[PDB]
Amino acid sequence: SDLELHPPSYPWSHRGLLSSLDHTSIRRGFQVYKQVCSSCHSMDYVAYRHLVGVCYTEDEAKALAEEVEVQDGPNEDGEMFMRPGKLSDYFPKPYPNPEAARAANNGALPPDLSYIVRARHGGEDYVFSLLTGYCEPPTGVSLREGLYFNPYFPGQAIGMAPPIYNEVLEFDDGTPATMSQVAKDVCTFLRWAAEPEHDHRKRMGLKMLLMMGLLLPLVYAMKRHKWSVLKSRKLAYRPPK
Amino acid sequence: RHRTKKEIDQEAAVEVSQLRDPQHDLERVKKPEWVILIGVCTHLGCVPI
Amino acid sequence: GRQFGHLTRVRHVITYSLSPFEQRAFPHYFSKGIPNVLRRTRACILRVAPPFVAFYLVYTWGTQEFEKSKRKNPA
Amino acid sequence: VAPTLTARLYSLLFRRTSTFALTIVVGALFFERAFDQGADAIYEHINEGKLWKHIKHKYEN
Amino acid sequence: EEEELVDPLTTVREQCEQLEKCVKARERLELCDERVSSRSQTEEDCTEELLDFLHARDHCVAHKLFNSLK
Amino acid sequence: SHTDIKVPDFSDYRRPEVLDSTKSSKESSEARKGFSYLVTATTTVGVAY
Amino acid sequence: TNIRKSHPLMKIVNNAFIDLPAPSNISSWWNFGSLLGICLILQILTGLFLAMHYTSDTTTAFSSVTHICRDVNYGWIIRYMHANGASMFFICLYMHVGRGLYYGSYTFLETWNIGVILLLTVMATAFMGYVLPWGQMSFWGATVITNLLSAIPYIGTNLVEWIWGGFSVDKATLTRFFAFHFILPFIIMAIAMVHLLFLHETGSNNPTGISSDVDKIPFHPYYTIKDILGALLLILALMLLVLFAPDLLGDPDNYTPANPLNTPPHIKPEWYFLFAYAILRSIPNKLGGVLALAFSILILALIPLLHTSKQRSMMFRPLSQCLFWALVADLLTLTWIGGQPVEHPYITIGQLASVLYFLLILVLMPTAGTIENKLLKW
Amino acid sequence: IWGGFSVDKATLTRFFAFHFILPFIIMAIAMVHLLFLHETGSNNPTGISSDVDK
Amino acid sequence: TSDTTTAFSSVTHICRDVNYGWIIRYMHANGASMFFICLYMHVGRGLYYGSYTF
Ligand code: HEM
Ligand code: HEM
Ligand code: HEM
Ligand SMILES: COC1=C(OC)C(=O)C(C/C=C(/C)CCC=C(C)C)=C(C)C1=O
Ligand SMILES: COC1=C(OC)C(=O)C(C/C=C(\C)CCC=C(C)C)=C(C)C1=O
Ligand code: FES
Repeated sequence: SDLELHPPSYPWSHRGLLSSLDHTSIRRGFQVYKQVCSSCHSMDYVAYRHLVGVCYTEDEAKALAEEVEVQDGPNEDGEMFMRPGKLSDYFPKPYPNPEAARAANNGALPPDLSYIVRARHGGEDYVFSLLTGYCEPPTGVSLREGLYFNPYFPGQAIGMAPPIYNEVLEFDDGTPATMSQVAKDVCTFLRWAAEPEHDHRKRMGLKMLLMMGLLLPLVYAMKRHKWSVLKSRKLAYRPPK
Repeated sequence: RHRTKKEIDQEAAVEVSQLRDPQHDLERVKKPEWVILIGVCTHLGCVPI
Repeated sequence: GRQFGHLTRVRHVITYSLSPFEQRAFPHYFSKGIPNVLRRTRACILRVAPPFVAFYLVYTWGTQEFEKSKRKNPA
Repeated sequence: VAPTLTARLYSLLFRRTSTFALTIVVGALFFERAFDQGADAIYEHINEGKLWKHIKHKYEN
Repeated sequence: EEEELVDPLTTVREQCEQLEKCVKARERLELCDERVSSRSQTEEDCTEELLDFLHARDHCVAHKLFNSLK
Repeated sequence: SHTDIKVPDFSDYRRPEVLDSTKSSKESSEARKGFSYLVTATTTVGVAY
Repeated sequence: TNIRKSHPLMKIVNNAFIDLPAPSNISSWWNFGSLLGICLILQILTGLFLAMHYTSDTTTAFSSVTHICRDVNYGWIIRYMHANGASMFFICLYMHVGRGLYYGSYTFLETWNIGVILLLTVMATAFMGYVLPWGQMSFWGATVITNLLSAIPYIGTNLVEWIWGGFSVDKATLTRFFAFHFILPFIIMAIAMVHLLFLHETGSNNPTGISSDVDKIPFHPYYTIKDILGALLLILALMLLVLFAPDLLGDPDNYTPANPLNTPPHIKPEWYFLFAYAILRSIPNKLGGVLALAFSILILALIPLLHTSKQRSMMFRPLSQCLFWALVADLLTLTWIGGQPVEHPYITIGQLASVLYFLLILVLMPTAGTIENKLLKW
Repeated sequence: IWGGFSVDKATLTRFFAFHFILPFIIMAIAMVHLLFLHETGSNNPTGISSDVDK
Repeated sequence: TSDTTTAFSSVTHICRDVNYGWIIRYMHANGASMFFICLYMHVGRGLYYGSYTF
């Protein structure tokens, strides 16, 4: 309450200026989103086709969309039926009205995930330190049995239960689902959903630095060459008498 | 807002003549344990926390 | 307005110039160059620097007082 | 093969503004490709996280 | 849960939590912890000493953590 | 008297290929324009990209 | 005759960028005029492409902004170039005004006064810009700001409600702000031309503050290329910002959609208004705060009347230099304070810095000029 | 110019933006129009020069 | 509003709800026609009178 603590500096694999994302790690993080987070977290801005260029393939991405039902457009009767799932749809699912989140979790909304990393202060670090760093209430501060404890939270009265060690998973090739590990991946994926352009931008940024490093001296030399006439000009004053 | 016994007494003990807008607490409420206000600040319209 | 040939009156001043294709764009660049920047720096530090450190100090102190204030021992 | 070098460039291509332009346009074309691939490969090396993984999932289509 | 999965967090946290800066902060934690237990009508509630301990620990956590994580 | 009008030494600024009063400038002219135009050509190529 | 010199259209170009007699000694600091020129066009161009997908409706405002960054090809750079260009526009704007102040350039009354109108206009422009994404900071920024006008006696309530288009910052208010944010930069441009029109009656000032008719050079090889080299430096700064740190100067909260019930603890402007913001809240008064907020900008119109020195520039005036740098240092303090809560230290330092700002410009700087004159026996 | 295979969402918004900026450009051109017009002044019904009676 | 969802509706919103929104809307619509009547007179005037020689 009016006192707070700031997150450390975790060495994410996408922390460096010219550093890509671990695309294998965005997968597992999507997996973490899919089962765990999804039941309460809306990711209104990401779609299935968005994953294609990133992690999975055309085929795989289709299939994952097919494991849900959407509520497609009306036909002849003015209906509202159900459809397998395209690639075209997004991930808006949890529940309709924001009030339903409140009715459920209790007067609290699991804030939409699509923009989280970019909306906190501290990026993935705030979220990682939150998820991983759950602890126990010290002296004299009682809660409200729905208000769990997290040091990395404004006021420290949070409405979210710690859902990171519930070891679910399909780390395909073979990756242990420890609290730490599921958290890196979930945040690595979150970075991506908040900033999908992330990699491509750093590729352009790399090129921007190389171009500039070539262009800057050259334009400078062009300009110095033209200013030469003036820099070495010599004056003399020769009055009468 | 539901006010406790302690808060009702504290507002009634406030030196009225030193206030920017002179008003007693009892002319701002009908029942002493209930204060109803608009969540809009008179300066620039923010919401008081 | 303005133009050239209508600016002002000038007498008895010669100006020797040399073509850009006959001279170097960066003559004593590091040689005469760096000494000049140091000299330009000397000339100006006492006028630019002080105001800024006064802020630098007011900034670090200001932050310390604020953060140290939200803590408390007795009473 | 050094004094006569920039001399030839000037003689054969920079004198006329015709060739001068033609050369930078012909020079913009090749350069684009060489810089693009050359910089992609530098972005490629410092990483190895994106589509190097492709070999797995796909092919099974 | 009961016994079976080796949390790298827990592993590296031990070595971390231990160390000098945190030993001292936890000392004040416990010091202040035991004060609040020893009374009734008090309110100096130990929220601060916990965060200081956590900070020192967590900085060391980050530095040494991710290395092992695969 | 206008015959006293010197022409200040520019050796301090002259490119190396033009340092000798003993020989032509025509020889190094091509290399000299070559070098300066290469700079602007490379630049436009850069900007084009 | 030529073609450049005689053709009605080319004349204008020739007289402004080719044969224009320019002082031979203007330095970087003189580049910010062309750089503002580039920033103005950059803001218009990326601004237009964004308008081709942006929706001015509260229902889809944020979504359309999101639609741009994920779906629209290269929509993201365009969006960040816009956002960061607005900041680049303020860094250049501030260099430019400061350059004018240090160097005495303000003695060109019309040019400078037009410049003040240009400052106000891009400020009014950028404020309306930031509201468009309809983020939490957009809405609460829009709220805190407009409501200031309610301090104007007898007319203030009706005035605020008139520009709101209701009793709050709602539907009517967003669409409204779109329209004005679209038309303002064009008007700015017409004014930038009048700015340049008045500037041409005298030509440029220079570092020494001494007339340069005695040594002018054509703008035609010298300043075309120096402006070029300089725009390249503006591109570097902008691109460094957008391709590596696009949110560095941005507020992570404007990423959460507007919520007229959720007041963030935060609540601060974009950095370019932080100094004025600090001056505003330093005053324990509704009217005075906004009266002094306004005065912290409109004071630039009083500057030429407070010139007191017999020399034009500051190049030869040491005492004045110190006072100038203390103004810039005081403006760092003001922005820093403006970006901080109104609790301990911060209140009294931001209160005293506000007094200093006005003591400096209004009393200290003039007094220094008189002293300096005296030391020189003038 | 459609922003798709039909006149859709992309196409309407697009058309708004261009319909907003075009009249300003028109104005700058109307000024250049008037600039060239000024080199001679106006013509008149007879098509004969009027310098003699302006 | 430039969105297909509310484009027509916003135009309707203007004529019923926005104070004096209707005249503004019709002045716009009819002004566009007035702009073409004037445009056509202007070009024709130029043609008849030889003004195009500028
Ligand atoms: C590992 C998957 C999850 C992640 C990454 C996640 C992440 C987050 C984040 C970043 C916040 C907001 C932090 C802030 O406001 O500063 C949040 C709030 C919340 N989440 Fe989760 N969450 C996940 C799964 C869940 C689940 C399964 C539930 C259902 C128990 C849940 C219910 C909540 C609630 C109620 C809040 C609001 C807390 C409050 O503001 O009072 N979340 N979550
Ligand atoms: C849209 C904003 C502005 C634009 C496009 C603009 C453009 C320019 C240009 C192109 C120059 C000539 C080159 C230079 O010295 O930089 C200039 C000089 C000047 N401007 Fe601005 N400027 C703008 C804002 C301002 C502001 C905010 C002021 C101060 C109120 C200002 C007052 C001046 C003055 C006094 C000069 C003459 C400086 C001198 O010659 O030493 N202008 N401006
Ligand atoms: C007439 C040319 C301009 C047009 C058409 C234009 C249009 C837009 C549009 C549609 C948005 C909302 C999309 C978005 O937020 O990215 C926006 C945001 C903004 N614009 Fe402009 N604008 C123009 C010139 C300016 C100018 C002159 C400035 C002042 C430097 C400016 C500063 C801003 C700012 C600060 C934002 C909000 C921050 C952000 O990018 O999210 N723009 N503009
Ligand atoms: C809510 O956050 C805030 C902003 O961001 C939206 C601002 O922009 C400003 C200052 C803005 C302006 C236009 C001051 C200039 C006034 C005049 C009369 C020139 C303040 C104070 C602020 O609190
Ligand atoms: C001699 O002093 C001057 C310069 O050297 C410091 C300039 O660089 C410029 C550059 C101005 C440009 C390119 C016009 C931009 C304006 C708009 C509206 C796009 C001008 C006018 C000038 O007088
Ligand atoms: S204190 Fe200014 S709006 Fe509340």
